[PDB]
Amino acid sequence: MTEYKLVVVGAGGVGKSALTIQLIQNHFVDEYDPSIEDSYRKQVVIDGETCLLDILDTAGQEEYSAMRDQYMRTGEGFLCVFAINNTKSFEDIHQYREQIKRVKDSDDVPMVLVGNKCDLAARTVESRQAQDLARSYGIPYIETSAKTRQGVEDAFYTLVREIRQH
Ligand SMILES: Nc1nc2c(ncn2[C@@H]2O[C@H](COP(=O)(O)OP(=O)(O)NP(=O)(O)O)[C@@H](O)[C@H]2O)c(=O)[nH]1
Ligand SMILES: O=C(NC[C@H]1CCCO1)c1cc2ccccc2cc1O
Ligand SMILES: [Mg+2]
Repeated sequence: MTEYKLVVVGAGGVGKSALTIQLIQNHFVDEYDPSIEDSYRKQVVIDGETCLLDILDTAGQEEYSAMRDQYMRTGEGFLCVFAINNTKSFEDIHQYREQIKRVKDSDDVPMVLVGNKCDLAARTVESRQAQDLARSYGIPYIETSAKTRQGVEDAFYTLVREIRQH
């Protein structure tokens, strides 16, 4: 089985770990022991082919920088998560990607933007802004929610597709 290391990036309150625990543990984060494994693992079939979906979540409310590059340098694809109610996350998506390029030493690398907390109600940045954000990079966009487990699998699965090419 192919091993895919996906580095999940997010602002802070967006809910990066939540999407991971939901896809991997089918549960909501914010109640697990951190630094236990450092990365998540999962076996699924995307695009009709069986591959290993290793979800690697990153820090959100810790201004992680030193380790931030570590995940990228060892990770293949990068899943960006933003909050519809937290416009602050919208600006985070671009600045974060810039960090991926420096470490990845490339331009077009496996990446996927996912609008977390979309099932809430208060969406500051309409889908137009989110969709246009991903288009600016040339990556697919998928709206999902770490609270309803809607699209969580899609967003994560989509990321693998880009990595498979690498
Ligand atoms: N309504 C809603 N709330 C969400 C969603 N995703 C995350 N949250 C909210 O996000 C909060 C948890 O975020 P967070 O502070 O990053 O928790 P953590 O990631 O476990 N800790 P840390 O940030 O230190 O890693 C909770 O208040 C949770 O309810 C979502 O899709 N919908
Ligand atoms: O460097 C790491 N560990 C020491 C050995 C064993 C695995 C490969 O190197 C290691 C680095 C990581 C970097 C980013 C995310 C998860 C990681 C998880 C890891 O286990
Ligand atoms: Mg967390």
